[PDB]
Amino acid sequence: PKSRLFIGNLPLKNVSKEDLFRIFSPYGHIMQINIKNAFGFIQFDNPQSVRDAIECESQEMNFGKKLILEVSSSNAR
RNA sequence: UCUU
Repeated sequence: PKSRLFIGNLPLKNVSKEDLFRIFSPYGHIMQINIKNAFGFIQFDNPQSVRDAIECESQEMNFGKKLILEVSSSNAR
């Protein structure tokens, strides 16, 4: 299957493939990283694992917006 | 929060 993962404007402090790697890598069947120097994208296999990784890593306490991750479950390439 |  196919899925893509969008990062919010948090990593506007310089960023590397390794920032999105630390976020998501031990999830799903994987595909590729498309890091961009303002905020990156990921494109991975298994969208349900990408969505389970959002609620794992982007988990939030009542202290405002500290993490922003969003799935686009486009099963198309 | 949808792509130097």
